[PDB]
Amino acid sequence: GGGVGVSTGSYDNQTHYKFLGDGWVEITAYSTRMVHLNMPKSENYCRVRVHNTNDTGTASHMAMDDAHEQIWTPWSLVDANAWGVWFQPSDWQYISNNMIHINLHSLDQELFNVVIKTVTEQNTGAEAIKVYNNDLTAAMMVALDSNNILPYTPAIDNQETLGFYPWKPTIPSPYRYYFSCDRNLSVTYKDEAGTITDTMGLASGLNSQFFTIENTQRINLLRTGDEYATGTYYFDTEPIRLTHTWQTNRHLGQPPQITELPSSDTANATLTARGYRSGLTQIQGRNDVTEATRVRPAQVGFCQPHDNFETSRAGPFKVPVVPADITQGLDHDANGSLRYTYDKQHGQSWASQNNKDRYTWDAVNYDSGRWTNNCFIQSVPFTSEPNANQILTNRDNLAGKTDIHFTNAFNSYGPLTAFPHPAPIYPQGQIWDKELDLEHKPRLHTQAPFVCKNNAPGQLLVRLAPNLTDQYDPNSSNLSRIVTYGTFFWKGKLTLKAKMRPNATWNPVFQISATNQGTNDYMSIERWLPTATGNITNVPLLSRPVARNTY
Amino acid sequence: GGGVGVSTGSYDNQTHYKFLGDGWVEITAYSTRMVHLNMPKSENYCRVRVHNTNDTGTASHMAMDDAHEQIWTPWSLVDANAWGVWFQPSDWQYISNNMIHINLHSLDQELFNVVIKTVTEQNTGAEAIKVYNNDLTAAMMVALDSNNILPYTPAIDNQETLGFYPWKPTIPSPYRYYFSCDRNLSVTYKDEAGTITDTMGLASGLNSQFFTIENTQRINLLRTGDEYATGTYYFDTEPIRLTHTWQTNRHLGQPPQITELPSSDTANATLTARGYRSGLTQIQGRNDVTEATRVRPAQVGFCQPHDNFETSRAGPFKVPVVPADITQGLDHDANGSLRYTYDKQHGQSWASQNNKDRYTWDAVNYDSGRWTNNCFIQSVPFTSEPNANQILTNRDNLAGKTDIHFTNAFNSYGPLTAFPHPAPIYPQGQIWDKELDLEHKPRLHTQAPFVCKNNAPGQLLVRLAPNLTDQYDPNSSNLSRIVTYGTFFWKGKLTLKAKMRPNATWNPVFQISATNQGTNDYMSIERWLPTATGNITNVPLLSRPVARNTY
Amino acid sequence: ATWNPVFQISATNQGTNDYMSIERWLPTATGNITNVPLLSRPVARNTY
Amino acid sequence: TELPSSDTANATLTARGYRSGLTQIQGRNDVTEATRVRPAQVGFCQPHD
Amino acid sequence: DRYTWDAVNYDSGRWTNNCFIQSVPFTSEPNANQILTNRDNLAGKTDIHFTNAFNSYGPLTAFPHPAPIYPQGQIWDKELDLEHKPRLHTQAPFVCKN
Amino acid sequence: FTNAFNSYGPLTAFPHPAPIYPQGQIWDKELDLEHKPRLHTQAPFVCKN
Amino acid sequence: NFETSRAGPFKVPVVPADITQGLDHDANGSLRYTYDKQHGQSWASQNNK
Amino acid sequence: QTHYKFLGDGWVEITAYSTRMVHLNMPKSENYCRVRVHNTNDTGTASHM
Repeated sequence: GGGVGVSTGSYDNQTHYKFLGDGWVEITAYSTRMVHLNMPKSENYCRVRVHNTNDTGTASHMAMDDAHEQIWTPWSLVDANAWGVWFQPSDWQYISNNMIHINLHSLDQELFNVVIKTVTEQNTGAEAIKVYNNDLTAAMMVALDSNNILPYTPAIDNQETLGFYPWKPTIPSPYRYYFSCDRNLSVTYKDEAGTITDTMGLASGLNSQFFTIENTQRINLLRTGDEYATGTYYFDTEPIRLTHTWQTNRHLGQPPQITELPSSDTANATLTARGYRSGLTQIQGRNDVTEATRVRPAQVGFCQPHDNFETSRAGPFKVPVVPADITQGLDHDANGSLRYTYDKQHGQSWASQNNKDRYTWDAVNYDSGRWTNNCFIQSVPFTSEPNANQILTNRDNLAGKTDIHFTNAFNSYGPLTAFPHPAPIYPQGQIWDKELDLEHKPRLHTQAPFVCKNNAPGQLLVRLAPNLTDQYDPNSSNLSRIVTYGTFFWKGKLTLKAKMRPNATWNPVFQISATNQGTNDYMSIERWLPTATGNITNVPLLSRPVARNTY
Repeated sequence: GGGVGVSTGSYDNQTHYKFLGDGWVEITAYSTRMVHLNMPKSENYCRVRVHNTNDTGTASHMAMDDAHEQIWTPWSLVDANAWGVWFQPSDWQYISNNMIHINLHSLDQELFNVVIKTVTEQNTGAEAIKVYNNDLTAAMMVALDSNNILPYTPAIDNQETLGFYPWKPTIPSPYRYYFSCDRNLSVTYKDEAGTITDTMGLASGLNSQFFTIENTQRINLLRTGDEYATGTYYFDTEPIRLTHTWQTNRHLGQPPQITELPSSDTANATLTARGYRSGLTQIQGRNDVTEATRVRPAQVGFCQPHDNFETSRAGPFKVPVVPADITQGLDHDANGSLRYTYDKQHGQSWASQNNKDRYTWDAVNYDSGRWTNNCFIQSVPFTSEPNANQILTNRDNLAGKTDIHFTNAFNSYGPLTAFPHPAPIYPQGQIWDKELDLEHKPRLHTQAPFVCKNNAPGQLLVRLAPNLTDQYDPNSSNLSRIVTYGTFFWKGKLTLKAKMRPNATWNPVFQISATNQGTNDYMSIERWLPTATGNITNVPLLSRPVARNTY
Repeated sequence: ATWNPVFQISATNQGTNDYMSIERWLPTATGNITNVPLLSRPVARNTY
Repeated sequence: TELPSSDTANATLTARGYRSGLTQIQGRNDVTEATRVRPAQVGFCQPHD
Repeated sequence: DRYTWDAVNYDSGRWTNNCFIQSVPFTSEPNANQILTNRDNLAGKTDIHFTNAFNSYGPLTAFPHPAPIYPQGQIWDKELDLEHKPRLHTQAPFVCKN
Repeated sequence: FTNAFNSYGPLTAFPHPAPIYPQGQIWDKELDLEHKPRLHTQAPFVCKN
Repeated sequence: NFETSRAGPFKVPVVPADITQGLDHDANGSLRYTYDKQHGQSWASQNNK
Repeated sequence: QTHYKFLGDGWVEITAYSTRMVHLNMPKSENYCRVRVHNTNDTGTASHM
């Protein structure tokens, strides 16, 4: 049944575990939120452009160019995709510690207890008071995109996904998508004589796509007694591994054989002289086998062009860089460490006066990192003790430029390269992503662990059907309408598959553990606890605590 | 089920295609709108007349006479008939390009989510604020005319049909129909001494028809939980052809045989001398066969009296002229090119300051056009090189009048005449029409491609049942009542039949294609895209891109 | 699914110099014929 | 931030210092349309001739 | 008769002159020494620039499969018998698997 | 430049290297990483699972 | 080329390919084995490997 | 001539027939030959590689 005065759904946020057999777990995560929806600020679609004359007009500022072209819509999307939505911090600890790999299974979603209210103002004498009252006949439009016709638009990009706190209400992300303006921009250094083109092109007859929610899809009209239920969507994806790899290229294979065991705990072991050592190496003209030059099964990780900007018709952009360990060289960019900026709803702390809170995610998987300053290329024919001209060192200048070194432009990717798939991030991390429709596809998307093979889960779009006053002129440029807002509950169920880790190691494994307050380490428990006034903060948890044997 | 707080319908505007077999397509077009209905400005029927003393009082202004007699009704009609309602511009492109002929099949309609609200004013001190609130007990009257008892009154005539934009709300057209006043008016030229009768007659006992919605039809009363559904109406109509004909009367049949192929690409071919040529001609006393005078199977298109005004009892009116190609003579009227005037809702642009936007539709089907200035009649017995007195040329004066020429009054229509049926127009075009009840019927209606053979689809009439105050005097001349307005959704489904075009031609066919902005051609894509502020414009698309072989 | 009209391959009148001028797909007086590359993939697509 | 007033006017965005997003650049607090993280590289530079 | 086929798929193109590499640690408004610009000389050679020898292909790279050409285009091709095979042949849209 | 230059791309095809009768390795185990090399260098055969 | 992760500097592998008439072994990644009498060598050889 | 057929929703079977008259000449040599082209003129001068 249903109707006004009868609630159409229930609130379940709790997470469940079930053991299907040996090592297997079915993780069923419920999540529910109250969502606050405002009447759209314009009833009609708009094609708008941002263009920076101030930033890009001055020389050398290219990196900050924001210029693009977008289609603004009245619709808003409820985006359930982040890790921080589905799990509470302890459930993330329990999973990160105990399980080798995890995989997505199904997703369900529902909307219920729709409530639309209207606002009037009185009496305007002294100070106005705003009176709130229901419209029982009003409705809310709801459209799900099953076929992914519309441009796929993850909200986590801007951190607009549903809030991470069950008890706080949350808001939708207004739906919008790109349009093709064909920007032109020119390259300069800090102080340079000349001009900068900095122009944007006219609309393209070939490339112009304009989509409309109403034309594209079926819209459900939900009044207070109505409820909407998405069917069960089943993921097809590859599981991801929850245990990090420590094992470098130089740790692969059989170690050399030591001559004899050391006498005392301080003493170092010794090896057969490199001249007489037996092994396999690709160096020519020298009779040696040494731990550095011996042949390894594959390359682990690879050098990458870093802080390079490639420019197609759209404009300059930094190409992605696969997340890899930061070596002791501390250099973040060459290894592609992610850096998030996020608000109080998703993170930060309610005590913080700053507008946003920022965190750099330094990758685990210590095997694939690259120290940039210590990488070097050596001349052929090979020689021990190269003179300066026989070795390519990072300290030298490239093209006569001081701060540009070969490791900037150098690219090692090849058939022999192996790297681990990067890791999920509990708050602020993206759970899944849609695969690009191109024929030749990337081996991984950079931000998202899971990539739906065929068809991604559909986007869920909502808006308030307009409430019109007595006077409505369809030809009028301006539209007067009744101030209106609404609220509704969103409930969803995400099922997962995971497998317990075996532990064969003698020694204790590393684990995620809370720590007493008063010591400054990252895990101090005060940060997961409320304050006196209720200010709460939610910070990224390390993932993949447990080591793994690569080879 | 149903009730307050439970929505009675769904919103589907999308268009579907299905392939029934070889070449056949079933096009199912859904369309949906939000409709804004105001309480009628008078509760009772009225018989009113407009009579121009100012326009027609002065001499020679006859063409602008507006005088008529009409029955004004409180009811309003929801009129779904235009092409611009059902299809989006791309769906019109896809159909116009790929299909030879299309035909109507069925029509469905529904009304749901009725919402009635009332308006009060307070406190009138400082500035008044208008408070809006529901009447859950109020109802809306809905009457469909299945039997076409009432005068058939297409709203597109005045461009009052439902708006062409799915996301913008739209308004009904107030229902009204003609009544017979028997006007009298006299003919004068620009400055002339005399008087003009310019009178209108008394009501006629023979000809007076006064219809009332309540007496005529069954009315459904719809409250907020109620919904109304029209049955399925099935068209009986003849399909229309979507491919234009280029083939003139002089392109019919077998060409003459050339003597020999030309030597070079510049050289013209030569034909057997006209004295010796073999053929068939109706000219007498001359031994010739020439491409102009040879006999053709039929006349393609025909000369027409153009800008003639015939006057029955009602008054002077211009008789219609079948749409035909405009020849290189550019003359629009002789070939009957349609000219539309329409508003922002149906067209125009929201940026335009003008009240209306006007477009002249120049007919495709290049075969049937008539250059007026170059048509001529020649004396009998026929002669080559006629002296001035043997030929009737358009340049000569008729009846001693300078600008009146024989091509004005000349009428070629005969048994041998063949012409193509004119073409649909995506915005502003009328889909169907009802056939006149006269015994001897026209071969085509001029504006509408489809004409329902027996019984046209019914007219859908709606009004708000009156809300009365506490004081109601049935004998009072004036009626006070509660200010009331309402909104509801209209949804309809139009199924079509169409057939894919075969292409036997070597060369590429002409097609409707978008074009880059910045060039001024009619198809520049900017015109189908929103502006920054949301201003959108919708302009007529060419139809029948593909050529066809007449004979 | 797009509102606006899609781009299409279309012949064009002779006398304008654009690549699609129809004269190029038609024979000459002496029969000389020319066949030139046609654009492919006229219709835009949504990558992501 | 808001819809533009007239068809000529350009829209404006949240200041790059305060913008929320994801980028791989280090040591700078910004999010700008050029440096933000994208799912994959589309096309690639190539040794040519 | 000669014709240059300019690829459609406007997404994957590269303007060469405007591609640049920037030094680490990153900085806004790089001075000349912090940025690698196409205009500079490589190995002291005038017309040789880094974009000539630079190769971006990596795991993150996605590109569309090129397009057929109505006259003069090759319909199919045979796949090389090598063990490790190219992801696409350049001229031919279709490549027979076996 | 041939020292640091890397031509590997989508168009690249190469034969799988060859076994060596004495001193050659018959098989090898595949690394447990998610994204795996197309071949191990020394060993002709690589056990899938 | 020698790339260095946390473990230390190491030469990255190079797929075996033909040595061209340029005789250059390293660029084409030609394998070089060192082995003892048990697996090879000769029992007459005085050398260790 | 070329034919089209619609197998269902959205699917088309395109069947293209083509036919030609072919003109074959007696081969200019009855036996196999192993021939080489070598440019002394083009490649002899510098830079023409």
